[PDB]
Formats: sequence, structure tokens, C-alpha cells
Amino acid sequence: KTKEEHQKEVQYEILQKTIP
Amino acid sequence: KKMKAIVEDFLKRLHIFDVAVAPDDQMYRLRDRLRLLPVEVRRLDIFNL
Amino acid sequence: SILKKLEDIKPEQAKAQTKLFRIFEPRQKPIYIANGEKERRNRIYWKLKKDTLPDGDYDVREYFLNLYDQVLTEMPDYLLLKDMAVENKNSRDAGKVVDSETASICDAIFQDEETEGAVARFIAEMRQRVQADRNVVNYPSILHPIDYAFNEYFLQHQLVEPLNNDIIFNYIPERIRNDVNYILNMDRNLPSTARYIRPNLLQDRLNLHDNFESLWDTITTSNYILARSVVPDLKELVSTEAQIQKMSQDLQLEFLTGINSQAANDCFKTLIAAMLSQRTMSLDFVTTNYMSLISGMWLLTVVPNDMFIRESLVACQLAIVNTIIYVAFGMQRMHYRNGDPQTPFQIAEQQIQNFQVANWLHFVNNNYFRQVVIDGVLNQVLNDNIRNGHVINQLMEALMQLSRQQFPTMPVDYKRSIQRGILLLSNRLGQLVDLTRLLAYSYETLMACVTMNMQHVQTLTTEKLQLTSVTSLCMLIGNATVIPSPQTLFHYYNVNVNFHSNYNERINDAVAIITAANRLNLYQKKMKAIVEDFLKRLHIFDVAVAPDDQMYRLRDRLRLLPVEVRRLDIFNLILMAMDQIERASDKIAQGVIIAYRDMQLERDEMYGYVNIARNLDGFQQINLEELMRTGSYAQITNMLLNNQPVALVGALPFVTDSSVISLIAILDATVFAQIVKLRKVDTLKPILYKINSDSNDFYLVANYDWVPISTTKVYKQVPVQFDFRNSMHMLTSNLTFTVYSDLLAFVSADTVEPINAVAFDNMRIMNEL
Amino acid sequence: TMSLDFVTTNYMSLISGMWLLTVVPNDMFIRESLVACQLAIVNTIIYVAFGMQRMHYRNGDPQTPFQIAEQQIQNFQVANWLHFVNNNYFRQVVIDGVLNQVLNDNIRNGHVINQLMEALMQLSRQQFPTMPVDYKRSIQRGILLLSNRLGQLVDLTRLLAYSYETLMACVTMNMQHVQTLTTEKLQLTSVTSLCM
Amino acid sequence: TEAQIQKMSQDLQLEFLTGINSQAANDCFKTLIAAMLSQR
Amino acid sequence: NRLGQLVDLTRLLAYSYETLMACVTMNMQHVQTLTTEKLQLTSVTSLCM
Repeated sequence: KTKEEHQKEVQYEILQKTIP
Repeated sequence: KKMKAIVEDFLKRLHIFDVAVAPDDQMYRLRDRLRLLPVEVRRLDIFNL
Repeated sequence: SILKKLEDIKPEQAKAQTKLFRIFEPRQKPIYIANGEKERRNRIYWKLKKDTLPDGDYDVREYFLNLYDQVLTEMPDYLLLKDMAVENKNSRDAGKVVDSETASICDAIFQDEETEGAVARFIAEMRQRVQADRNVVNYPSILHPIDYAFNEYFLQHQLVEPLNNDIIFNYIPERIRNDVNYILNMDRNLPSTARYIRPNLLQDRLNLHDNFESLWDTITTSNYILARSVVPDLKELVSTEAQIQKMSQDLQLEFLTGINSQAANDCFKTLIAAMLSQRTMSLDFVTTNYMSLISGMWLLTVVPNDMFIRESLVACQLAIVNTIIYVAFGMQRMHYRNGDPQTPFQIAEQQIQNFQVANWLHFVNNNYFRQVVIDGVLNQVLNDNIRNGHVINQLMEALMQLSRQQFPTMPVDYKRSIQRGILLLSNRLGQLVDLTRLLAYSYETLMACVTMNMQHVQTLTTEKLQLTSVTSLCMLIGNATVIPSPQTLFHYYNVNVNFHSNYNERINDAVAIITAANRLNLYQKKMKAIVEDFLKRLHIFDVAVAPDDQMYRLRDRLRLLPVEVRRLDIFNLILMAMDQIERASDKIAQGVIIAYRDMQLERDEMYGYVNIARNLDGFQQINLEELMRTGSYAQITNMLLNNQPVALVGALPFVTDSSVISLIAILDATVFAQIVKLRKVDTLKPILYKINSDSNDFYLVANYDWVPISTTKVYKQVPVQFDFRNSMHMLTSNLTFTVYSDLLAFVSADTVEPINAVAFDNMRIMNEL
Repeated sequence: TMSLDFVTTNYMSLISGMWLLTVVPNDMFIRESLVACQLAIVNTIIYVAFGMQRMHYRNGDPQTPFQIAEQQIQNFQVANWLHFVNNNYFRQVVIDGVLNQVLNDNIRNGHVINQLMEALMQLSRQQFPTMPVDYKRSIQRGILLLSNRLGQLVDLTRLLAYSYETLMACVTMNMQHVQTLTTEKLQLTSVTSLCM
Repeated sequence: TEAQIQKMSQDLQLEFLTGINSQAANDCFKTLIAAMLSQR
Repeated sequence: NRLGQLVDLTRLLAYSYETLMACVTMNMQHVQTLTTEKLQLTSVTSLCM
């Protein structure tokens, strides 16, 4: 699950890098 | 006069944003929105003078 | 072991093109007048950026194949145009350009005192125009027409696709959303401008399910390992010691070996995984263990025949029939020869008279799978009488009849032991019903999460499974239901789709390379290397095991499949313009023409006085490739000895000589003696005449004003002139879009209450309240 | 925009989410949370109690599952409550040239809580067929627990309405209504804590 | 040779196949061609 | 599963036989003889595979 959480954090960080 | 710099200053002076993250296409859309608005009379008259 | 190998697959990386793929770049060269003097103003023409082409037409074709491979490997998937932008210092409208080298070219042209002002003003007028209301931008670029065509083709076939929440909601396979026992949830929105990549969902085209059992068995083993990793464990098992003592009391002894929780878990996982991946299994049991026989009989009642090796099935059927069935009614025991097409159960069905037992045997005989196509994926589904678990009753009734007959021609103790075994199995009817329904639902739900075609073909490696674990599972199952965890299911689905996409991508790459190689008339390339690269890149094999013969058979199998459209058009474009790329090189020529007649030379605005023959009409064409390939020298030697016109076509390195002394003293034809003397044309080096003012020997052609006359010409084409107004283009792209990968991490699912689970028929899964 | 986070094994979470959906208009959330909560609630309480097959459903239909529930159940109390929740949306009004989104009057005075309590009490004495013993007993006793707080729930919801009115009065800039990228995590357990 | 031996052993499902080496293959090939030539 | 390799092997054998037999001067009859040469079947399998 830890790897899954890391992947989801990566995806949400990619999304968040488009929000000021 | 690169309108991107002016829009950057405008966004940064709202105190609730972060310019270094904004996307360029949305910036261009905002610029095109700004291009078509009529300016308030005081500043227009100052420019005329 | 192999679990890491099959679980460490990440989606194939989408390359981000940092700069446009360049083959041609501008170069500034001097020019001469028709008389042969410097013009004191240089002009810029086109030259290849890379000049590593070796001599020999076969090596030329090899270089072309390598170039195609490099282009396809460096393919851009999503092409950003805002990242590749350097501000031009000379655009008086403060524009921006596509590449840094484009900026360097613009600066060079803008600052050259020998150039006019119209081109400079055109340079200064370059500016990008952005139209964000339709999500389109325009950029300026300078390229050779081949490069511009390639860039346009890359631009207009991007793999992105608009993304919306409902699209991901529909990205899950249908047989998961449609069911009620699983519920999906999101926690974030998606913008209207974001894009993602669709994987490839095309079925097998190598027919690895037929006549390729080695790799097929390897893949089946890998998927079986994965399924064993994914299938959920069991929870709330009855205490082993209490069950053991209760069974011991029920049997009245004054057998039970091999009953542990680990055995039940391993049996459950192995059975489900083998069913899922179509990996056949073999059984093994002591023939004198009646309870093992009855547990195996139940196992054959649920699982169909086709998933069992003929040896194990025959042994199990023989033991069952000749230890219970004919023993019941006291008929002569059957001698089923090992190897008859008939099965022992079929003969028993054709023999016995009683109703229920014959009906149950008939059911277990012909119970085959059904092939059903759902959502473009082929699957194997059990008969509907097995999922609702009613057939188990049709089992038990028959077993109940087995408790009524007197068992003639047998001692009382044997009958007592058999009755004890059948009673112990009978009293657990509800447990068996719940276990069978759970197995059916779990198999359906899990198997609905695979996206590759499956076939029911026995493979070489066979799974080992003892029946004692099956007996333990049938005696130890309890009340708590087991539903696969959504996180594990999604992880398994992600791994499977990643594997399928990798397989399809490698298949397409190999097909494209082989098609190009066979269409470029390549025949001196050992093709096992490409197959080895493919197998290695699949990332499950070791090329140290599979030999070359299977590689060649796979190549022959693979040639048939038509290639994908994009790669086919890429090859068509790269082949249609082959000659222009090959001839424009300044390191190799295209042949030598010999006439032994006084002929004049040509005048060009890039070489001055050069010996060039634009066409080859009016002569005999001899192929240098064939000359080297077959080793013959008959026709050429006889043609040259008698001093008759000849023409040779092929790749040859050139030596440049710029001395009028060499022009007057004929030395451009004395490089043919070695062909006769050495009888080898690998190092044929024709001499390229060239006369101009740079060589400090042009005063001869000026004082006496004579027209140079030679006896040889070199098959070379003057490079095309460069015009800035034509290479200019307005590339089209998208403004900005965030590429998304690993999409399923954005959806979370909650398990339903284990008690309230519903399998398929609007009813609870387990019911032993 | 509020995302809904829950653990489905806690049926009391969905029971409290019933009140949450009744009070807050469904257009304030994202579609994923709404469809998930509706499917869970419908396939764990009501349709379980009324002897009907679990609601086969497909994500992305133009109609929310609650509409299908409304046009499939002929028990007047719960059907009326489901209809009220179905057509509960933010009301578009203009005050002094300022655009605002305000709640309906019926919830504002604290009256829908009586309807919810009556529907829950109707579900309490229901037969609840084809369900195990302890699960059904726990479900109906939790439903009784939430029903037994009628006056306090009425006071809480109308206090929320009054606070919303007072705070929204001083808002100067208009507020549109459109879905957005990010959301705020709402704790279902915290909602149950506030309700109880 | 080792890989081919492994593959043949796996495929034949052995519970014989010994005496398989490149030297033996070369000797057999030479023997066959020579016998066909000299009419042995 | 070794079709192409077997084809190449057999026709290579045929070509080698042709080339070697070309230079034979004395004629060859055909009649059975006393002795023979031991051909290893396992070696034949090795060459085939």
C-alpha cells in the first residue's frame, strides 16, 4: 500500500503543480 | 511590452496567489479577457492629457 | 523470485522531444563566377548535419535502416511547443522561435554584411501568434522540407485525448462497475485541458496459444505467480485442534494427516490462480485414503475435466470408481486400460443402473467451459448451474443413495468406514455450498479483470497439488466471507494492462523494423538480433535459453501481420525521399562514367569547374553491388580492355584534386588498372576534378581561355540552393496540457459489508446462520 | 466543493450521511462522491429492507440514482423524502444587486428533520427480510438512535441555517456555481460525532 | 548445446537424450557426406 | 518446429555433395559390400536439432 500511496502522491503532485 | 509581465505583476499583487505555478494558456486567456474591457474614465482622461 | 520481475513493469515512457529531429543544417559556402573567380560574397546552402555514412550501397541501406530505427525509437508521444522557445534578439516585435539553433541561424542571417535587407526584415517580422480561445498556437521554424514534413507528421498524430471524470469512470472494466458489491469514489476534479494516453488493447496476433508452448508456458507461469500473489487470503478459520478432535469423535477410532490452515490457504490460492491463468495442474494421493478420494470427487464435481492432465484424471477416476462406486452395488470391478479414449466415468455412466449416481456422473463427464466474448476480451465461464451452487445438491442426493445399498461382497468394517467418511462429508453440506458459491463469485469477479485473450490448451509445466489440502479446506471452512480487496484488485489490473501494453508496443516496433528491412532489399543481415532484442525488451525471458531456431520461426510468423498505420507512413516518407538524402551527402558518389571520348565539363555555382554527369542515359549500367556480391569480373574486364564506353552505378569514396596540372596531365582515368590487376573493387577511389581560383593554378584557364576537356565524370548531384522564404513555416500545436499517467490512483473503492455481500442472483453469498 | 470520505463498514456513517445529504444540497459536491454515497445508502438500508434486488447501475447516466429510487418505491413516507432530497438544489436569487445562493425555506425553519425522523421510524419496525439477525438488529437500533434525537437535530440544522444566512449577508462579491479541481476532505466520523 | 539440451529435456517431459555434443554432430555430418561420396 | 533450418541443412548437404562429386575421376559402381561404417543415431539427432 505504501508504494500505492507514493504513486498517488506523485499523481496528485503533478496535478497540484498547476494550482497557485 | 510583453503582456505576460504585466499580468504576472497583477496576479502577484493580489497577495493570494503564486505566479511561478500558473499555466501559460490560462494566462493568455486572462490577457485576452482583459484586452476587451473599457478603461475607467479617470485613467483614460489622464492618458488623453 | 519472478514476482519482482513481473511486478516491476512501469508504463512505457513517453519521450519528450527536447529539439526537432534534424538531418539538415545551413552552411555558408563560397561561390565562383562562370569564369572561375571568387565573388567576395558567400552564400548559404544545405549540408547534412551528420556525415557518418560509409561507402558501399549495402552499407548505405544499413545506415538507412539504422536511421529509421532511431527515428521510431525517438518518437514524440505528446509534443509541447511552449518549452522549446528561445526569445529572438533580432525580432523587432519581440517574437520567440522554436529552437536554440534556429535562434543562432536567425542571428547569423540578421548579421552578415554581404546580405540584403529584405531577408533581414522578414527575419525581424517573425512573431508567434497565440489564439487561446481554440487552444492553438503558431511558431516559426526553419527546416529542410523533409524535416518540416516529419515535424508536421509528428504534430498531427499525437496520442493525447481529452480527459473527463466520466471517461475515467468508464475506464474501469464493465464487469466491475456493473456489480453492486463494489463501489467507486473520486476525490479530485479534472480540468478541461488535461490529456492522457490510452494503452493498446489489441489481442494476440502471434498465436502464442498454438505451436509455441515454451514461451506460452513461461508467460502462464508468470501470470500464475502473479495470481497467487493477488488472490486474497482466508479469514476466521475454525480452530484446528477443535475440528480435529470433533472429527476424531465422529469417526470412533481406537486418515486425518495433513490438515493445517496453511494447507487450506495454499490449496485455495493455487486452485484460483490455476483456474484464472489456465495453468493445468496434476494431482497425487495415496490410493488407500478414502477421505482423500471423496474430497477429490467433490473437487472434480466443481472444477471441470478440461483443466486436468489425462494421467491424474485417469488415476483419480479409477480409484474413485473401483473403491466406492461398483463396490456399492456389488458389480464386477472394471479394468479401465490406461490409454483408451473413453474415460472411467463414461464407462461407469454406461454401466450402472441407479438414477442419482448416474445423473451426477453424467454431469461431471461432459461439463465443459463456454467461450463468451465480453467487452472485446475472451473469457472462460463455468456453467450457470455451478455459480448458484444448486448442482451440489444433485451431488449429495447421489451420495445419499450410496448410504442405502447393502454393499454386498464386502466386510462390515469396510462399509462402516465408508459410511463414516460419507457422513462426515455430508454433515458439512452447508459449508460446501457456501465454499462453492464463494469460489464461483471470486473467480468471476477476479477473472473479469484481465484484458488478454485466454485459451484452454495444456502446457508443458504442470502444477503440483496434493488432495490432503483440499480435504483440509473442505473440512475447515467457516462462516466469514472473503471478498478480494479493491486495492489488490486494482494493483493486479494495473500490472496486467501494463504487461499487455508493453507486449503490443514491442510487437509493433519489431514488425515495423522487419517490414522496413525486408522492403529495403536487405538480405545480408542476420535477423536473430532483432528477435533477441524483442524478447529481451519484453522483460520476462532470458535469451540464454531460447535458441535461434524459434527466433527465426517467430520472425516468419511475424512477417504476416500488417504493420500499424503511423509506422507504415513513416517508412513511406523515409523511403520516398531516400535518393535526395543519399545523393546530397558530400562523402560518397553514385558511380563513375567512362567514355574514352573528348567531352566537356560542367559549370556550377558551388564547385566552379566540376566534372559532373547529371544523367546516365546512353551507356551500359553495371551494378557494383552485384560485382562485389558474385565476384565476377568477366563483362567489365572485356568491356574495358577493348576501350568501349562503360557506366558504373554504386557508392564510391572520392578524392578531391584541385590542380590544373592534374587536369592537363590525364590522371582521372588511371585508377582503373587495379580493377584488372587486383580483381577487387572494394577500395575503388575515383579522382574528382575541380578547378577554381582558390587553388592558385587557375591562371592557366584565364590566360589562354581554354575549355577544360576530360575523359571521366563523377555521378554526383550539386546540392539544392537554399531560400529562407521557403523553409519558413508556422507549426501548429497545443497551448499547454498536463500529461497524466498512472490514472487509476485517483479512484478509491470501499468494500461492502462482508455479511451483506451479493454475488450474482440478488442473494447473499454465504448463509450458515 | 466537498469530497465525501467514508469507510463503508461503518453503517452509522451512512446513516449520518443521510442527514448530511438532506441538509446540504447535492449540487455542492462532486459527482463521484454523490453517486458513491447514493449507491451505498440505497443498497445498504432501504432496498435491503424492502425486499428488492440490489440496484444495478451504470456510472455516468444523466439521472442520479436517487431519481430512480424515487420512481421505484411506492412507500409514501420514504418516497416523499427521497423526492424532496432529489429536487433540493441551491436557489438563485439576487439581493441589492448581489448574486447569492441560498437554501430553501422548508429546511431553513427546521422541518425536514421531522420527515427524516418519521421515515427512519418507519424503517425501524420494518420486516427487513433476507438479512441476518445481528446485522439487522444493529442497523435498526442505530436508526432508532438517530431518530431519538429529533429536537436536537432540528435545533442544530436551523442554527446552521441561521448562521449561514448571517454570514452570507455580508458577502460582497458574487458567487457563481461551477465544479473545481480541488476539494476539502470532510470526515464522515466527524459528521456522525456532530450529529450525535 | 546446453540451452538446446535444457529445452529438449523440458519439452520431452522426461521422468536416453545423452550423447549430444557438437563434436558428435560434426563427426556424423562428415561421415554422412563422405559415405555418400565414396559409395560406402 | 525447425523447418527453415532443416531446409537449409539438407540443401547445403546437397550442394556439398555436388561440389565434392564433381571432381571425382574414377567411376563408382553400386553394390553391397562386406564391411560398413557405424553411424551414430544420437549424432544424427544432434545434427538435426
